[PDB]
Formats: sequence, structure tokens, C-alpha cells
Amino acid sequence: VARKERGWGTVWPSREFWHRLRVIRTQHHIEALVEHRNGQVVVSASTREWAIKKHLYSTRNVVACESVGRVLAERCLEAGINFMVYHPTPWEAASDSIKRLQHAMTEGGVVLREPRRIYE
Amino acid sequence: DCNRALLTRLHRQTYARLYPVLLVKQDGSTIHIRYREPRRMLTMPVDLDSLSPEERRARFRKR
Amino acid sequence: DQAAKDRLKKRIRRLEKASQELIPIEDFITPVKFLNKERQRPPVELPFEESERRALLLKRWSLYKQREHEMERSAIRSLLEAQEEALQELRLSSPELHAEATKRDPSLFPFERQGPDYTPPISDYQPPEGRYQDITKV
Amino acid sequence: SPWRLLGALCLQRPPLVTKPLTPLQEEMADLLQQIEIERSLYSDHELRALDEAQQLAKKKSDLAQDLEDMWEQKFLHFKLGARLTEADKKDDRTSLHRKLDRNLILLVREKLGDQDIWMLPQSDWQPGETLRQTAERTLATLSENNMEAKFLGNAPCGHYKFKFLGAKVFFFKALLLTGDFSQAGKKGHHVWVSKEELGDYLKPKYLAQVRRFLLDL
Amino acid sequence: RRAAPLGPMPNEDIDVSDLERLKKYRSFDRYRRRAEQEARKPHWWRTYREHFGEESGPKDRVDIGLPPPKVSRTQQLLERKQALRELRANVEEERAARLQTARIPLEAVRAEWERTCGPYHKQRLAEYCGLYRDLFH
Amino acid sequence: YRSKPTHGIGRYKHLVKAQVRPINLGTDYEYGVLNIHLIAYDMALAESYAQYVHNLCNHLAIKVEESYAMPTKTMEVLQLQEQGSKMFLDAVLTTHERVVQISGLSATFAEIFLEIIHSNLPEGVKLSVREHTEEDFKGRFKARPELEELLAKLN
Ligand SMILES: [Mg+2]
Repeated sequence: VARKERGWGTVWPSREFWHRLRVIRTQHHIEALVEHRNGQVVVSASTREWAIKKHLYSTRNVVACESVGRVLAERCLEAGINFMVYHPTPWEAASDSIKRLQHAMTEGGVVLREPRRIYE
Repeated sequence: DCNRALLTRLHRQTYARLYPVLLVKQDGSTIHIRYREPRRMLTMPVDLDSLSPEERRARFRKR
Repeated sequence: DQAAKDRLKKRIRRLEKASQELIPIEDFITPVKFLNKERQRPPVELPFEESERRALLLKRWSLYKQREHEMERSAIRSLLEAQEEALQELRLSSPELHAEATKRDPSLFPFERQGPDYTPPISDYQPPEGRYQDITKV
Repeated sequence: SPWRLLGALCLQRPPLVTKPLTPLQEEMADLLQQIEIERSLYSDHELRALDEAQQLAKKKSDLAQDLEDMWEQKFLHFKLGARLTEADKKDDRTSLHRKLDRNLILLVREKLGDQDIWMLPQSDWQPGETLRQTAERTLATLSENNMEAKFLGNAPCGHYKFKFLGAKVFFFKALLLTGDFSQAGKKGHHVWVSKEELGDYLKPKYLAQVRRFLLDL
Repeated sequence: RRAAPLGPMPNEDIDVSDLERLKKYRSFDRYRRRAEQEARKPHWWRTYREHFGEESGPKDRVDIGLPPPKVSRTQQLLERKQALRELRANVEEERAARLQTARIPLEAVRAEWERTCGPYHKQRLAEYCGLYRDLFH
Repeated sequence: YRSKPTHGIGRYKHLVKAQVRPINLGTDYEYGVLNIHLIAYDMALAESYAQYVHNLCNHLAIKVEESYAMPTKTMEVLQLQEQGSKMFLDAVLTTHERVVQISGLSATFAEIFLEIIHSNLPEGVKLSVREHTEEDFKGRFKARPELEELLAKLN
């Protein structure tokens, strides 16, 4: 029953959410964030972390995106956040890494596309 | 440094099968050319001779 | 008479105001005959050994290309730095000399050069005779 | 500060024969040929061969190969030019036709009264002249030969000074198109030389970094 | 009537003349990165961050806690580097990275997370959920 | 608003524009609109060397005007048969020309640039470098038989 920030529409992405998945795919590293509408970061899974970094190979891969997605899904289950909104760019939607990262998020137990507000 | 742009393929979708044919100009030089009809050698002939060379070509054809 | 010249100049004006449309390029267009020669072309099942050899060879090729681009850029940077300190030295040497030497010469305008070939030209060689007939469509 | 005036020229011979492939480029050429065959949509020669094959098979159940043999025979009859004009003579560094793969540069040998120099060709110009025409008259004069060489442009490239009074040296770069060297057995020692044995032969500090603006290729 | 700006304009740094020489970004993702970098700076005009509850903005956080562990940075860097080199040395790692089939021991990832950056992550969860605000202000 | 200090914060049209002679000055000699022609009988060499020249221009920050292709010139090889005075058909030799249209350089960078080009010429590529004239622009265009008919009726 909290207030989402409805509106905008002339800009992108739509700011109507409680938590948003933010995937930054740098030419070296992969960094995923769960952001509140305040702009603060809640939980993040990046390949800049040494804990993942001694466990994966070749930081850029689709497999690296899988590692990021599974680690962030486990961290979201640990943090008690189960719903988020992911708003990918239409060329990022057809990519191999983002699609199987969404697959890893779904298999991880985090359900995307947040539920509708009660008396919105 | 002549080997930089030589390593390449044809990037088009639909195209026939090409062959490495060796072509010669009006000299001893040879050039690798992707060309159909898989012959190993291709030659280019002498054209028109000259004003003082047409008689020499006719004399060479007679002899 | 003069009316013929009037309708004439009307014609040069009217067909001048039309478009200057380009010739089509043959190479950018797939020919019509290339359609039905595909039914007897089967796909080839690529083996795993061949695929991994191709992939690792591609990684080595990408590394070699990156290194070779790096040394070519280093060579052009060395030539440019030499030419920078060079033009500075000649400018410190004489004013009239860099007044003259900052030109591109008109002899550069027909710059033509031919690439190297596989085998060198041989001497005392007589190719046969022939003719060329231009079938380039206009 | 008195200035002693010296031009110079860099007479570049272009390669005539392409260098052989490194093994990585050879195996990439094999890969590129393989994928051209894989993406190739047959040919008029192979279609005819397959058609003749199936019609002869159907006729015996109920020519392209001749052309292949003829083309291979006319290839085997033709002998190509020799790629190695270096190792058959194996001694002459003097001749223009020495090396076909690499780029070549010219040096001449002179004994001076106070110096013994191993030198790239140089010049001397009165101040009314321009250094481009100075390089042209040097090329036309000192080598007594007919070198039709395309100069690149007016901008100089090599730039070194040695001070006694100073003395100042400007190398140009000009590319040979065609050549005719009369008196090939002249007493003037001229050598056509590439970069590695250039580095072997050139002693001076001013001539040691000609390789900085000479392309390594 | 015209007034003087109180500080720099956003786009006054780049040159209007000679537009062809200025490098362009051709990526909407590059614009997204640049705009999200630009939106976090404290501009002098009225902003969304000023009005919509940034929770006092910059806050001098009083730290009441244990000392951080002193770990030698050069030794840590060299052992991480050597572990990475021995990791890229293997060929089966290349095979598993290429063929899209590789798994990680998430229990060991969780353990190293709890040792390394788990404190800072739990600090930012407590800051987000307001544990510090209603206990230690 | 006009009176506010935040006026013109939305100004964008001065940053994006959306609506040739050589300049011979004597000291800075910028020379304009040139065509680099790459002539070959082989598709792969012509297209790849055009790609290499264009990428070298992009790295060396030349403002490139265009990157285009001339129409193909199809030569026919008719040879004189041995033992006869007869013509036989041998080869269909296609000539392709890939041209890079570059705007402006300097004389210094002309020695550097052309030196790199004829250092990097591949096998079987004829290099040509010329200016932009009327004939080089008319070369991509079709014939004008109706205009030559009108000009012949003029004369
Ligand atoms: Mg460190």
C-alpha cells in the first residue's frame, strides 16, 4: 500500500517501482544493483568482488552474468526482497546474457515485475 | 606489411564458389585472384601492338 | 527558326531540371540466377575438435591483430614525433625554409602506385596476342 | 652563429614481391578458405560436373574432368619466375635487383680529406635554392643515372645537426618509380641495403636513428 | 530582463564551433551512463534530490564500532594476482567459459562474502531499513 | 523563463546542426575533397583494403566525407588461337574500384598517410589518389544521350 512514483512517461525508465534491477555491463566487469526509488543501493552483486572473482573465469562472459544473477538472487533471498522491476533496453532484451540472467533470477526465486498497488 | 588486408573472406550472404586462380599480365608477374571455373592459370594477351610493332607482330606470326 | 531555338532551350532547361540519378552497382545486388542452386547444398555437421581448434585459433588471431595494430600505431607515433621535432628544428633554423616547406606539391596530384605481386617480372617473355571487348553495360 | 648548409635524400625502393605468410596467417587463410567453401553456393563448373555425373549414373543404371586435367597440365607446363634472386648470387649487396621482399635504401661511399664516412647521400645548396630542387639536382647529378623517382612532397623528414659554428642536415624521402643505372661496375661504392644489415653497417650517431623514420615493415 | 547564473551552465564547457572535431557518443547506453552520472551532482538550481527527501543530504556519520582489520595491501594484491594467473592457466576453465556450462560453489562464495564485504553490505541494509535511525539516530 | 538565472538550460539546437573548395592560404595549407581509388580484380582484397583505409582514417581522425564504390568494369579476354587466325573466349575479368572520399588533411600528414598506404598495399591492388573534379563526380552517373542530342542539335 506504499506510494509508487507514478507519472513521467516522457523519460525512460519508468520510475514507478519499489525496487529496480540495474545491470551495468562494463567491458571488463558485470555489476548488478537493486535500487530503491530514493536512489540508494540495497544489495549489489558485482564481479569486482574478490569473493566471486576467485571463483569465476574471464570476467566478461555470459557465464559471468549467470554467476552475477545467481549470487544476487541468493542475496535477495537473504535480504528478504522477493519482488523487483527490471526494465531492459530492447536490444539488451534479445541478448544472450541478460535472458539467461533473468532465467537465473527466476530459478533463484526472485519474481520480476512487482505486484500492483492496493488502491493505487 | 602487405599481409595486413590480405587475410579476409567474402562477407556477402549468397555467393558462388571461388577459386585461387593465378593471373599473369603482359609480363612475368603473377597475382592470386578469387575467380570461378577452377583453372590454375590465367593469362592476359597483347593488345593492338603499336604503329611500328604491328609489322613486328606480323613478322613473328609469319616466322 | 527562332521558335525552334525557343523550344530547344526549353528542352535543355527541362531535361537539366531532372535528376542526376546514379548507375546501379552490380556488386551490391544479388544476381537472379543464384536462387535455385541451394537445394543440393547440404549443411555440414561441424565436429567438436574442429570447432575448438577454430575458436582457439581465433583467440590467437585476435591477440596477434591487437599486438600488430599496437606496433603499427607505435611506428606511426614515432614517425609523427620525429616529424614534430623535425618541423620545430627547421622552424628554429630558418623562417623562409618553413615558409617554403609547408606546401603540398602539385606533382602529388596524380599519385598512383601498384601493389606487389606474387612472382617478380621475368625478362625475354612473350605473351600471346588478343583483343578486349567491353561488355560493361551503359 | 655560422651555419653550414647540407641537404640529403632518402631514396626508397618499393617491394616487388609479397612476403610469405607467418604460420598463424597461413592457418587463418586455411580457416577463411574453409568457411568460404562452407558458405559458398556451388559454381557453374561443379553444377555441370554433378549433372553429368547423375546423368551418366542414370544412363548406366537404365566433360569437367577433362577440363580439370587440361588446366592442371597447362599449369604444370608453365614455370613461374624465381622468388629468390638473393641466394643464387649470395654476394652482391650492390645491385638494384638484390631483394624483392623488403624495402631498400641507397648508400654511397666517399673518402674525405679529414673524414672517412659511411653515408646516406647528401647535398649542399646555395641559399637562393629550395631544398626540394636541391634534392632533385642531387639525385640527377651525383648518381649519374636515370632514376625516375616520385618525390612525396615538399615537407622534410630527417633533421640532424652537428656543431663545430654549426652544421645542419635535412634528409628528404622520395620513392623510386623506375630506374636505369648506367655503369654498374663503377668505382663508386653504392649499396642497396635493408634495415637489419643497415643497422649492422651504419656506425654514426647521426645516422643511427635513420631507422626511427624508416618503416620496419 | 536577463539575470546572471549563480554558477556554471551544464553545457557551456564544450565548444559550439567546429562540431565535427568534437567526439560523439553513438550509444544510448553511453548517454544513460552520462546522465545518471550527471544527475548525482549537487547542482545549484532546484532539484528532485532537494525536494523529495534525501534525508538531510550530506550527514556526518559518527562511527561507534570495532577497528577495521589491518590487511597488508601489497601482499593481498600479489596473492590475488597469483591466484588469478593460476586460474587463467587452466584450459578446462576456458572450455567451461566458452561452452556456457560452469557452476560456482555458492556456499564458498557466501563464506568469502561474509568474511570480506558482508559487514559493509549489512551496514547498508541497516541504513536502508533504518536500524541506526531508531536505535542510535 | 527569461528573467531566471536558469535560462537556456534546455538549449540543445546550438550543439547539433541539421538544416567544396581547397583553402590555399600560404602558411596553413589545408587542401580539400580527395578521392582514394583502390582498383582490384578481387572482391575480398578490394573490400578489405577499403575497410582498412577507412578504419585507418577513423583512427587518424580524418573527417571522412564518403566511402563508396565505382561501377564494375568488365573486360573480356579474347585470345588468338594457336595455328589459326581465330579468336576464342578465355576469361571474364571484372574490375572493381572502392573509393574513399576524404575531406581535409595537411601536407605533413600527406607524406605520413601516403607512406603508410603504399607500405600497406596488399597483393593485386592498384592505388590512385586524386582530387575531386567534375569528371570524378560524373563517373557514378549514367550517360546523357538526350542531352548530347540537344547539344548536337545546338551545334
Ligand atoms: Mg588493493
